[PDB]
Amino acid sequence: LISKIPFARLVKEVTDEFTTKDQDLRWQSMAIMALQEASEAYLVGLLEHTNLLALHAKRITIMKKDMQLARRIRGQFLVPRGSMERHKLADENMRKVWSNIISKYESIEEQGDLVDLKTGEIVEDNGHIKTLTANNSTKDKRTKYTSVLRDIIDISDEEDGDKGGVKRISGLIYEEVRAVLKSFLESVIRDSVTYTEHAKRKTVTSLDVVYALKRQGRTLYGFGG
Repeated sequence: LISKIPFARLVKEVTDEFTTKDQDLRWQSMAIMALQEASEAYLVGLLEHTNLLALHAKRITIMKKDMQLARRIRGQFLVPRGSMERHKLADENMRKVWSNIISKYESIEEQGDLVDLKTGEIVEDNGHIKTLTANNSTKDKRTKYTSVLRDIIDISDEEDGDKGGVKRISGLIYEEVRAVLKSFLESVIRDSVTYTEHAKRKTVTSLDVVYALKRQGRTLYGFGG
């Protein structure tokens, strides 16, 4: 209403798809930073492989080099199945990476709207039923098309570049990327309503993003030390 912002909508809207009570709740940019957390990690990974060369690849004959490198990574469209737990680590490092920056912002000073985030004395909601919706963010399909729209154009990623003729080159990696975004939110939000509620708060506590990501990486590490 105040201003357009597809990004915030991705997290805000998806989170709003849950309990109707959040039909008009504008939490602090903390939840927004969470969105960027998922993007920040993927951005580095994507940038690490794509490289400015992939962007201007067409212009640069290098269209066949760092490009094939990006193809040798995540090029395989396989779903988690314990194929290599030792490797799932590196992927977890990326998730933890975004968890670190969130640890720093974990002290954000509500510079915008004000809801029961940490103070627990403000509520910007219409009202509904008090329960753990946990509608699973995997339901993120309302307006997620905006994510790919700006996610790619922003990086102008050419990907494998030398498609060779596949064409279907694109859509595979971006699809899996969205997959992790769903599970990321799913675990985070479900934990948000659970932990945020136990915190006599019905909003988005940075503790959820930090604590949620913490337990996720812990289980993935296959340890509990």
